[PDB]
This record gives sequence, C-alpha cells and structure tokens, in this order.
Amino acid sequence: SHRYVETMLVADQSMAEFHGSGLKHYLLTLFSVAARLYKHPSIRNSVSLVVVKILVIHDEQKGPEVTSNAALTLRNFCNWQKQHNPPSDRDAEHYDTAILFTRQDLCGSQTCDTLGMADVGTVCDPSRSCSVIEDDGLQAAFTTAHELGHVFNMPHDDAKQCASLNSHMMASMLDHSQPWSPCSAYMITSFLDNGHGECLMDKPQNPIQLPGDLPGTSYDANRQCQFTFGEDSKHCPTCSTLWCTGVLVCQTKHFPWADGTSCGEGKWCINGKCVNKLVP
Ligand SMILES: [Mg+2]
Ligand SMILES: [Mg+2]
Ligand code: NA
Ligand code: NA
Ligand code: NI
Ligand code: NI
Ligand code: NI
Ligand code: NI
Ligand code: NI
Ligand code: NI
Ligand code: NI
Ligand code: NI
Ligand code: NI
Ligand SMILES: [Zn+2]
Repeated sequence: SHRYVETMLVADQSMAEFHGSGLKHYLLTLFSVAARLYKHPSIRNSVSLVVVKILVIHDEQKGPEVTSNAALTLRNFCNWQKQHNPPSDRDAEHYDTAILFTRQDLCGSQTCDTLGMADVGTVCDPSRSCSVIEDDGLQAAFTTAHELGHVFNMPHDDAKQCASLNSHMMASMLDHSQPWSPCSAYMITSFLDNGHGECLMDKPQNPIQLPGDLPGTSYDANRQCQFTFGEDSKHCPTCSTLWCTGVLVCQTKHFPWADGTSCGEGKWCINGKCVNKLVP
C-alpha cells in the first residue's frame, strides 16, 4: 500500500535573508533530493514525500524562537507549528509532518557538530511530527532525509537493535546503490505494519510541484560553494569532493558535487563521477 507524507516546509528569517527570492526553489530542490531517497527500493516500502504547504518567516516575531540549542529549537518549532495545521486530513493543506530550515549553527550539549534534530517515531502525531535542519548547503537534503528517518522510528545503524540486521542513511555520522540499511528497512516496515503510519494513507490534493531536474542543473559548483561557505566563496579552482575558496586558500565539507553539476562540455557529475550526459 502506498504511503504519502504530506509536508509543510518552513524557513526562518535567517534563511529568508540569505536566499532572498530564490528561497522557495532552494527548499523544494532540497526536498526533491530527499524524496528521491525515500523512493529507493532498499527502503522496502512505498513512500512519497509531498509538499502541501510552505511558510516563510520574514518577521521573526511571526515564527518560533530559533536558537543554537537544537533540542530547544525543536521544541519551540513543534509548539509553534500547531496553529498552522488544519485539524482534518481532508483539508488540502493539512500536513503529516513539518520541517524547519535555518542558517543558525545548531548545537547539542556536546558540540555544534549537530546539523539537525527530531523526535523518534512521531510521524502521525500532529503535536510532535517535527524536524529542524541546519542549512549548510545542498547536503542539507541528506540531513533532511536522515531526520525524517528518525521521525519514521529508524535508529542509528550502530545501535544494538541493528546488530543482527546490518555507509547508509542512518549512519551515526553514503552508498547510492543501497542508501538504506537492512535495519532501516526493518524498523520502518514494523512501524507501518504495527499501524502507526495511518495518517499517511490519503493522497495529497493539489501538491506543490517538486522540481524534476537534478539539483546541479539549477545550481553550479560556484553556487554550491556559496551555500556552504557564504557568498564570497567560489569553486576551487572533480565530482568526488567539492572544494571551495576561503596565498590561495581552499576548504571542503568532504561531500560530492551535486548530481547534475556540470564538469565539462557534455558531461556532469553522477554519484561522485564525471560522466557523459548522453548515456550509451
Ligand atoms: Mg496558517
Ligand atoms: Mg547521488
Ligand atoms: Na551545527
Ligand atoms: Na558547526
Ligand atoms: Ni523574501
Ligand atoms: Ni522552481
Ligand atoms: Ni531572540
Ligand atoms: Ni550495508
Ligand atoms: Ni496524510
Ligand atoms: Ni549579500
Ligand atoms: Ni560579497
Ligand atoms: Ni568550476
Ligand atoms: Ni575536514
Ligand atoms: Zn541522527
């Protein structure tokens, strides 16, 4: 049976300032990558992520308090989002989950290595079905999908309950041939089969159309570098690691160039490798 995750995306003031008129397309681009991941057969389930609503916070007073404390930021967002959800899933703009995006560096008690936060197994509880994501560039799509995995009751793959079953999406800190681990396939199947994904059964009405082009088609290497290292950053000056400018000084978060990023005439990056656009 087909599951549909009806989603509201929310961008805080920091994102509105940074992205300007490009914001909505950026969020939708991020989300399109996540949706493709949930369509991978390795998840052993049918799950379509769809957007039913986007809110942009131009005035900080109209949003939740966003802070460097990720758990508090999550709690704040989760309370705030409740007023924006119609009670009935018959309403076209009713959503099963809500994601907040911010430029703010999120932190745990430990460090600020944290890039997102969510609660486990909450997807059909309107009061708790929430994720918060630090936008450090297009790699935020992978953070988005990781946190939604938690929302679907998937643990980290290094956990003890994954030992017999199990690199992958739920790794404690990516294999595009098999993005989801056996444990993740198991844990989401169980969650759904135990009846807890019941809000996900209904089709969306007039969903907000996701971009079908690869993310690198919209955003070149220089743009990718800007998203991660600020607007003064550019591509350093292939495909496997995106190096950006910061004596010539260059830096990297160690992620591949986005899929569809041009790496020459007639060629683009697919899975960290420069290849001909016209496949043989
Ligand atoms: Mg509203
Ligand atoms: Mg890929
Ligand atoms: Na952080
Ligand atoms: Na950081
Ligand atoms: Ni704006
Ligand atoms: Ni667009
Ligand atoms: Ni404040
Ligand atoms: Ni594996
Ligand atoms: Ni629904
Ligand atoms: Ni500027
Ligand atoms: Ni500048
Ligand atoms: Ni270049
Ligand atoms: Ni490093
Ligand atoms: Zn995690």
